[PDB]
Parts: sequence; structure tokens; C-alpha cells
Amino acid sequence: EVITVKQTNMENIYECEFNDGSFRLCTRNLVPNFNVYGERLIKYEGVEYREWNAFRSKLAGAILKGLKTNPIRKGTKVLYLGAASGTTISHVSDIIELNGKAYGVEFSPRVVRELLLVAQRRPNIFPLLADARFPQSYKSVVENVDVLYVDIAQPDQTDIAIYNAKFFLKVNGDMLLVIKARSIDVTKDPKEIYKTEVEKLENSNFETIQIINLDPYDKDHAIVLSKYKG
Amino acid sequence: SEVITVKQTNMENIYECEFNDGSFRLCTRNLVPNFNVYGERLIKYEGVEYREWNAFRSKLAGAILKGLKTNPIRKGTKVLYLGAASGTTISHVSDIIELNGKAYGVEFSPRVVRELLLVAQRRPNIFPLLADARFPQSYKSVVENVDVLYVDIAQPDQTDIAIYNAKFFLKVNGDMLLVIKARSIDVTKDPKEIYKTEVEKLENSNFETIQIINLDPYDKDHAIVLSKYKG
Amino acid sequence: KIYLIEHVIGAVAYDENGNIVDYITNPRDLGKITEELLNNEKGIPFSATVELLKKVNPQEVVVENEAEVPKLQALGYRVSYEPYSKVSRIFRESLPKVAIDIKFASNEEDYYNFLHELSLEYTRRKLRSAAQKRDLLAIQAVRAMDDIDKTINLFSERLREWYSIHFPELDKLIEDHEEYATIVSRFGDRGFLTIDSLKELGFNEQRINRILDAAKKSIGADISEDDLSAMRMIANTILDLYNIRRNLNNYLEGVMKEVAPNVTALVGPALGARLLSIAGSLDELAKMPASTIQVLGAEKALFRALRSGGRPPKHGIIFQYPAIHTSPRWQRGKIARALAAKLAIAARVDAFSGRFIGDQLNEQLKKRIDEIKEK
Amino acid sequence: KIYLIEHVIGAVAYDENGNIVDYITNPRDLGKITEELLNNEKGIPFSATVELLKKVNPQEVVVENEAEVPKLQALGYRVSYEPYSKVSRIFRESLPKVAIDIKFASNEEDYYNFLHELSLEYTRRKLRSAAQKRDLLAIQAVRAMDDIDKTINLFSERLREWYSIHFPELDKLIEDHEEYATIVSRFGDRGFLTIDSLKELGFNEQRINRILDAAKKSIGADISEDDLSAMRMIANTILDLYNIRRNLNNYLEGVMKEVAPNVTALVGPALGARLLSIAGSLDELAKMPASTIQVLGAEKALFRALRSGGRPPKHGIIFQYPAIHTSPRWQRGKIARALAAKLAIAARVDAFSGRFIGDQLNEQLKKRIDEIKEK
RNA sequence: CCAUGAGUGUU
RNA sequence: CCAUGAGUGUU
RNA sequence: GCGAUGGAACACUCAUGGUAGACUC
RNA sequence: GAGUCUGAACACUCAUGGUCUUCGC
Ligand SMILES: Nc1ncnc2c1ncn2[C@@H]1O[C@H](CSCC[C@H](N)C(=O)O)[C@@H](O)[C@H]1O
Ligand SMILES: Nc1ncnc2c1ncn2[C@@H]1O[C@H](CSCC[C@H](N)C(=O)O)[C@@H](O)[C@H]1O
Repeated sequence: EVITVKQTNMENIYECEFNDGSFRLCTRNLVPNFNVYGERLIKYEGVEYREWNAFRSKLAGAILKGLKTNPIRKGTKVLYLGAASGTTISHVSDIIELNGKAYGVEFSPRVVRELLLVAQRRPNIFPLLADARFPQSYKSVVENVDVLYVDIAQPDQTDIAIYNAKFFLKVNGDMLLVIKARSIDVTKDPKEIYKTEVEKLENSNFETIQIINLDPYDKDHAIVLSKYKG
Repeated sequence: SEVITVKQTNMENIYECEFNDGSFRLCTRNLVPNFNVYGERLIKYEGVEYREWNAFRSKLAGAILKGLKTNPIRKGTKVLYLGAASGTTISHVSDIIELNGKAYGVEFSPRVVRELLLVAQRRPNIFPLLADARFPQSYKSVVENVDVLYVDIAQPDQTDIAIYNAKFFLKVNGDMLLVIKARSIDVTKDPKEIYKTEVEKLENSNFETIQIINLDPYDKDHAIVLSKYKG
Repeated sequence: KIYLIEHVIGAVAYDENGNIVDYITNPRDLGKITEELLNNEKGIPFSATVELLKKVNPQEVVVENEAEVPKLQALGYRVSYEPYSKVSRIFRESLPKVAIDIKFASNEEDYYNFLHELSLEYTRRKLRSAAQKRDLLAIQAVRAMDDIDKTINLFSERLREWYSIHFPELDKLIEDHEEYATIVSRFGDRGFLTIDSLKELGFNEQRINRILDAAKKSIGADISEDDLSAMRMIANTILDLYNIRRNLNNYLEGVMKEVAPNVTALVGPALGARLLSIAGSLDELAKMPASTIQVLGAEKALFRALRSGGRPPKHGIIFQYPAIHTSPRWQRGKIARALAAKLAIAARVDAFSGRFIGDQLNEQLKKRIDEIKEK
Repeated sequence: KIYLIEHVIGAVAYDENGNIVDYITNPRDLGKITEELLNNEKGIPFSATVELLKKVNPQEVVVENEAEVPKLQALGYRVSYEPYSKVSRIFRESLPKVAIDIKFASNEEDYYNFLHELSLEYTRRKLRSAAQKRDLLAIQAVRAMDDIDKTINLFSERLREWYSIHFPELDKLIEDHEEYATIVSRFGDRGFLTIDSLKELGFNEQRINRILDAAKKSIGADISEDDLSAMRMIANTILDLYNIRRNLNNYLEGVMKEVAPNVTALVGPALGARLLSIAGSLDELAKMPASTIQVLGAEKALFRALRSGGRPPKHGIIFQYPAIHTSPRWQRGKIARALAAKLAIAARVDAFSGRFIGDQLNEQLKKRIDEIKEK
């Protein structure tokens, strides 16, 4: 049962205390009474919140592992590569609210079938069934964004991220890049992969800000925050 | 693959077959010509049919390959076989001891004796006994005393069961072939420790240790000990 | 003082030093000897033994089978039991010759010919008696029921993926597999769905209107009648399998109420039969301690924690017990220990045919469960 | 000279420095704009673009979609392609405002409301098109058919254990599951077996002799009719499953001849569809090199070896190809590499709708396998 | 096979 | 789950 | 040996990526 | 980037063992 919900240090990201001692991250629900993936809806002082499972959402994991600054805030415009079935982008939609925008790119039709259910209720989310290797296939729909958030299982994921930044990320914007080591090279040690991919980024004029290991929320995953210098 | 020759080995009625692929495989003379037991290959050479003896499925064949110096199972031998299972190894014991030998096969799982029964129906050599090895008072009314006690039962106290059957049925100065199944005795322990503990129990019951053979890789976490019963 | 030898060949009386005092030779009858061997392992003396001891009039009798001591005492004899006696070893080392001396057989070959046929007939009768155990039937039935459950789930998962090509929104609208299979079986093309056909099958108005609305707006593909018929083959199999499952579960109720009523009173026929299946038999189940019963079905976690020192499992297949799996994790250990303890008692009542106390065991257990939850 | 911008907004003509030269606004029609986005993906210019350039009469047009260059050159324009140009970023950084100026939308809310319905409609259409691809039907069908095979084997193993309680000798006498299930379905109690009833089912006289001999000698138990009937439910289910398996296989034959006849010519429809299933689609299969096709299905062995350094797999699911699994181990690598080579060709011809050469691929392979068997 | 996302059955 | 014995299916 | 306490039940489906070693051009 | 050569395809059923810790009597 809910003791209290108060705002954390990051805009529109909240923390809920429960009487059994638990603490859980949550966001204010853009679509009250509707859950996305079976998460708990929390009511406190009129307002409804959605608990944000960090074992299913890399952004929530990154926050619980010490993400210092979060470029995703109210009114942010986000290009989301790898939108999948909607779990993390639904919370992104909560945080950014109606005046922010989340363009969601995902190339698997089987999973966009579910993402469309999330997008239908959130005028915030623009689903694009498209291949992130080919930003020419959705430049006709999107605009330039403050944040590029990339979580695609591809061996050249970092190059794909960089390519989309040249199209769409404002200069001095930010990139949150998930590095999925077993999807880049399953034979290599993830620690090496992280070093290698960040090297790419800094070679492409991305000022590294922070690198976060996602264990235990995700095995063999890191997430990188960089500022795109142009 | 084609048979070059089959020659008798050091041990009586155990033969070694030679193939032109330069490989060798143990075999025995088939007591029941033109029948197989577990799909093994029937090999004809100079007018006598042999049965290939797969050391990966038979602890006794494996022990020979891993250096068993002497073999108490010869022709005419009388053997009490505890753990006869479906009949793989005992069918070869049957070939080696021939019609004047006797192999009493004790096995307590009805599911598997259903199969053993078929092997025995064709081999007057083999007397199948659906019976618990912990209860030698059951089959004492059928068997006789024997020159060899062959034991291969998955039981934590397999060694005490072997010793107890020996006091009933094994002749003084007869031999015990005891397979030591480390993982069925204690999975938490090192097999090498299990073997010393089990051999120590045999020597404490007036069994004289003749040879201890580690059965890797034909069987993992397995040893086999040949001991002489002093009575 | 006489050592009684009872063998295939008959009953022999030996003195303390291995000399034959007298004997009665069995008849060369496979059926008779086999029956007397079976009775004897239960302690029932050979008819030849009865005849022999009256002839010898012993002062004392040493027997080889301890179960036989009370039976011979009830005949008026002084009787003791000796394991692997020297005299019985002397008897066995004198085979097969002694079988020729007491005229049970003409020669060695005759003796072994008969012994071989005896061992086959003895083994055949025990195999038959083992197969006659009623608990074997419960164990097979619940195993086939679990295959059926696994299969129903596998086909239903495949049907949903397959039919979703044509009608993808139906997957999230109908959560019950039997209803999903029913819709695919009955209609096929989502075009054929009408209000009253769906009413026929028992759906309610609110659900029916969601289904029809989704079918109108569906972005699923258009496919041939023959493509739909292939899908409907899986649907109709699913529906046949649910019917088999229910008939099997009703069969399993009959067998388990007869084979283990006390166990069935605690956990139901299906969960009780799973315990039998993992233990291998009611007799094996009744030898186990509560702590072992508690984790039947969790051997993977158990031996992982033994070999790594990790955390052991709190429950095996009894996790299926509703009071365990619907309860908060911090109570399941206590609850599972209480159930396992009642199951151990119940298994023994059934295995040895005590008086039925299943209703009372169940009452005790549910009271203990109330105590646990009110911490 | 002029930078062409094509967007939901319409077509917009820009200078070297980012100043709008001219524009034509798109109609506010969801249907029309999605159709033009779909078209524009295969390079067809917006009809608004065609009106724009006809008005602007440019000297050189820089576009952002490479497939569009030939399309516009065929209209009589000088065309160059440029990815992520400075000018198109300047355009994208001035949305949503530029949509108000060129009067596509009245305000920001109006713009984003339309864009949102647009993305939904665009996505729904790309989902419908993906669902229309007929290789999806072969894939689901063969996945279902493999579920059925596995189930047939699972239930047949169960039936043999369960019915062996009553008639254990039958198990080893009847190797074919379907015949074993036929005997159990038809007869139940082994006492009901007779010459004529077995003959009537199609058994030959020697087989019928072995069976009636075993039924008469049987060591099995006597069970009730209800016990037998629980077993016959499994047997009948097995028989039904073989019938579905054969239907699915006939269904799969017609779809695979339609979808991938050249692959089907080489490996048959079942194994062809398994290659599709593991690849994910025909288009995916036709991108793979022979050496990947060769190990489709062997992902566990391949990655075990890729880690430990152990021996890699010689073949994946193509091991089901008879000349692979019925040949000696030492020939199998070479045969699998010959088949993979022809599969890669067959898949490309199928994915690009080239002329059917599958029968010739088969002949080339059969003869190449003939070369190898001389080893 | 590994990592990741989404789910089902015994319930 | 580990070791051991016997087997099945795609064939 | 008994008790109390502690404490990782199993069976599966889909989607994305990760695809070897030598030698020859 | 081609080629040749080397080279551990999958899915399962049954049977027998191996059943923790702590604290108390
Ligand atoms: N080239 C590509 N273009 C678009 N999506 C891609 C892609 N490659 C991989 N993906 C998608 O990347 C996803 C990784 S799963 C990511 C989970 C998601 N970010 C969440 O919020 O929960 C998969 O859905 C996969 O289909
Ligand atoms: N107490 C007991 N009495 C009789 N057999 C037993 C037993 N305990 C275990 N066994 C049997 O011992 C066997 C071990 S497998 C042995 C295989 C066989 N000796 C061969 O080489 O072919 C199993 O069949 C098991 O049923």
C-alpha cells in the first residue's frame, strides 16, 4: 500500500514509498487507468502514477545505477530507435508529456503490432515501422530532436546510432546509447566492447558524459550518455 | 567396416577383432549364433560368429581396455551378477562362461527385467532373478555358491550389499568384481575419495585388493575393484 | 539341532556340521515350486518342510529366512534364525550333486534344464504381480495428462501465432485458449463472425461487440479458405485435447480415491498422482520423510544448491497447492513444511491401508495454515 | 542549386543557405499522404514534388532519397543525391513552424494531431503488407507440423509405457507407432485379438502369428475396461494426429511450390519450409551465404564451438536431407557444402522471381553427390 | 547456445 | 541436476 | 533418530542480434 | 569479396542411485 509519492531529482520522474518499506520509480500516467505491460498503477493525492520496472527498462535501470543528469524531461523531443513493444517508450511518453514528442522506430512487424496499441492511446508517440539503418525511410515523418535514444540489437548499432545523429540530433543534443555486448560480438568480453564503442563515439564528435554498467538490471549491457558536438 | 581378423586375447574366450580402419574392438563368441542382444554387430570369421563388445556400454569390457590384469570370469565360471539390468554385460558373461558356466542375474526393477527376460529365454546360461540384492534370503532358494560375485548396483551402500551377498554365496578364495558408482554413492564428494573409502571397507571385511581400475572415459565417476575373498 | 535348507530341490535337514539327517524332495512341477517359493519369501514354509520336520522331530531348527521363525514356532518347534550360516554354504557348494543324490534330478544337465525354466517362471510371476499394482495406472494417467497439458499449451501458442496472420487483434482479446480455439474452429474467416453465432457459443454482449469491432477494423491479411482450413485443423485438435484432458482427470479421480484416498484428501487426485509419479510408487512415497516429499519435483534446484552451496528449494511440485502458490513468498516455506508433514502421514495410511483420516488431516492442515497467515 | 525537401508537409524547395524558394503543400488527407510515402520509398517523387519542380524549373536538384534520382532524371532534371544535408537539417529544425507558414496546419497542436494519425495509418499499412507475404503461411505450417511430430512421438512413448502394463510384449514387436496405436485403439484388451480382425486391419500372416502368440503367452496384468479406455483415448489421439500431420504436409506442398519452387525442387517442401522458418523469411534466406545456410539449425553446436574452440557443426537442419544422414560421417561435410551451394542459388531465384531452374539444380547436385560417393 | 524485449501452461 | 543402463522422433 | 527454523517449484512460445579454421585469387 | 578444404544437426521417453542449514530433545 502506498505511503507517499514525491518527485525525485529528475523532472517528471517520481518515487513511491510503500508501507512494506519498498521504494519504486514511477512516472505520472499520461493515459490514466491504462497500463502498458502489467505494471502497477499508483494513486496518490489525486494523481495516478505508473511504476517503472528497472529490470525491464534500461532507462529506469540507468537511473538506479547512478545516471547523474537525464536529458529526457518535459517537452523533450526524442528519436527512439528500437521502440519494440512499448515498455520504455511509454514511460518516456509520460516524462515528456503532451508537448514533447517520441518518434519510435522499430523494424519487426511482429512487435510493432503491440507497439501500435501503446501508440494509439498516446498522441505523444509516433510509431515508425522502419529499419534504423535507413533514416531516409522516415525523415519524411520526423523532425530534429533533443535526444537520440538507441537500443537496437545490431552488430553495428553504434554506427547506426551515429548515422541517425547526423540526420536528426540537434547539435549539442544528447545520445543515450545502449551497448548490447552479446549482440555486438558474443565471443568478446563486454568490457572490451564498451571501450571500443565509446571510442567510435568520441571519434564521431560525441563528448562522453557518463558510462553506466546496467548489471544487475541487464547482463552484458552498458549505457552511454554523450553530447553530440556536431 | 571390414574385419581383417579376430584373435584370442590373454583372457579365455575374450577375443579382439581387427578392422582395416586400423581400429580394434573386443568381442566374444556368440553363444546363440545369428541373434543380437542390444544391436551389437555380429562378426563372422573363419566359420565362427562373434558379438562385438562395446566398452562404452559394458563396465567389464571397459575395465579390460583400461588395463585389467586378470579376469576371474572364464569358461565354466559360476557367477552371481547383482544389477543385471536389461542384459548388456551379462549376455557377454554368458558367452565367456559358455554352457557349463552359470550366471545368476539379480535385478530388482521390473521395468527392466521385462527386457532381461528375453535375453535369458535364449540363454540356458542365465538365470534371471527379479529380486532385491539387499534380500539374499529371497534367491538363496534358487542359486548356488559361485566363483565370482559381479556387482554393479546403484545404491549408496552398494559395497555393503556386495559384502553381504558375498558372505552368503561367494566361495572362499573366490573373486568379487565391484563397480564403484561415485555419483550414486555421494554426488557431493570427489570420486577419488569415494574409491579409497569403498576399497577400505572391502579390505576391512577380509577382501584382499587385487586391482583398482578407473573406468574413465568409458564411464565417468566410476571405478572397478577386483578383490579376493578370504572368508 | 537341525539346520533347515529350503531350496528348489526340496527341504533338507542338516546337522550342525553339514551332514544330511533327512530330506524331502520337491516334485518336478514348475507351478508348484514357483508358488512355494513365493509363499516362502513371505515366511510360509514349504509343504515339504512341514513333512520333513514332523519326520525329523528336531529339538531346535535354524532357518535361513527370518520371516519363517514365527510360522514354524506356531507349529510347536523351537526356532532360530541365522544369516548366511556355514551349513547353508556347505549345502550350496554341494550343488548340483546333492540334487542328484536326493533324486530331484537324474544328472547335472537335467538339474540345470529345470532350474532355468524355474527361474523364468519365477521371474514371470513376479513381473505379473508388479504389473498388477493399481498405483501404476494412476502414475501413467497423470503423466499422459501432463503431456496433454503441455501439448494443449504448445498448439495454442502456435495457433495464436498462425491465425494472428489473418486476425491479429483477436489474440489480445481472447485470453482463454479453449475460447480462442473455439472461435477459429467455428468461423475461420473473421468475416463470418456474427452477433448471434457468437452468442450461441456463450460469449457476452460486451465481449462480442469488441470482437466484431476488431474484425471490421482488422489489419490482418486476407487468405484463402484453404489457408484457414489448415489453421482450423490445429484448432479442432486443441478442442479434442481439452475433452481428453477432462475425461482423463475424471478417470484419475476414480483411481486415486481407491489407491491413495488419504493423499487425495489433502492435495486432490492430480497433484497426488504427480507425487506418486515422481516417487515412483505409493510404497516408495510412504518411505520418504516430509523434508523429501516437500521437494519432490525440484531435483534440479536441489542438486544445484548442494553442488554450489546455494539456497535450496522450499517446495517441489507441491508448489501447485493453491495455499502455497497464491501466498506471499515469505510464508511458502512454513506452509510447504506443514503440507509435506501431512502428506507423509497420509502416504503411510494409504500404503498400509490404515483407517481413512484424510478429512481430519486436511482439517489439521488448514488450521495450521490460518495460524501461519495470521503472523 | 535547389534542395528538394519531401515531407508529410508537402514538397519544399530550398536554396544553398536554407531559404525557402518555393513549396507545394500536401493535402490534409491521411490516405493520400500514406500512399505517397509508400510510393516515395521505392523512389517515386511526391506528386507535389512534380508540380513544384515544374514551377521552379531548377538547374540542379539535390534530393535526399537515392532511389529517387533516376525517377527525376527521367523527367528531364539534373539530379544529385545527398544524405543528411545541412539544408534538410535546417528544414527539420524549423518544424513545426514551417508547417504553419506553408499552411499545412493552422497551429502546432493541429500539425501534431495530424502527424499522429498519419504515423498510425502509415504503420497499419506497412503491417498489413507484411502480413500478406505468403511465406509466413509455409513457416507457421511447418512449425505446426513439427509440433505435431514431436507430440506424436511423446504420446506414443507414453502409450507404450501405459499399455505395456497390460501387454508388454507388443512394444518390441510393433516398431511403428501408428500400427501400435492402431492395435490399442481397435482392440484394447489383448484377449480380443484374432486372426481375422488383425488380417482385416492389414497385418500379414507372419506378423499376425507373432502377435497372437505373444498375446497368449503375455505376462501382463488383467485390467478393467475403464482402464483400457483411458489408454485408448491416447491411441485414438495419436491416430488423429497422424491424419493432421499428413494434411499439413499436403498443404505445405502446395504453398511451398507457390512460394519457393526452386528450394522445393532441391529439398522438398517440409525441409524447405524449415529453412524458411529458421531464416525467418524467403528474403532473409536469400541474403545468406551458402556457408550460413549449411548450418541453419545448428546454432547451439556452432556457438558452443565458437566459444570453447571445439569442433564446429558440419550441417544444421539439412542433415534431414537423406544423402546427408544416410551417408558415412566422413562424406557429410562435402555433401552438405554441395547442397548449401545449390540452396543459396535456389533461394535467390525464388526471392527475385527468376525463371524456374530447380530441376536442373537437382540434377547438378545429384551428379555432384555421385562424384563424392567415390570415397 | 548467449544477451535482450514480449508472453503462455500445470493454476 | 549429476552419473549409469535402455530406447524413440524429424528418417 | 524426532522437532522447530532457514531456504532458487517445474514446463514452454514468439521477436532482435551474435555465424568458425586453415589455404588460393 | 570469391573459392576449396577441415569440421559436434536437432527434438525427446523410460529405468537406478545421489535429498541441504541451523537450532534444540
Ligand atoms: N535495424 C533496426 N531498425 C529498427 N529496429 C531494430 C533494428 N534492429 C533491431 N531493432 C529492434 O531493436 C529492439 C531491441 S529490444 C529493445 C527494447 C526497447 N528499447 C524497450 O523500450 O523496451 C528489437 O525490438 C528489434 O526488433
Ligand atoms: N538393490 C538392488 N537389487 C537389485 N538390483 C538393483 C538394486 N539397486 C540397484 N539395482 C540395479 O542396478 C542396475 C544398475 S545399471 C547396471 C547395468 C549392467 N550391470 C550392465 O553393465 O549392463 C539398475 O538396473 C538397478 O535397477
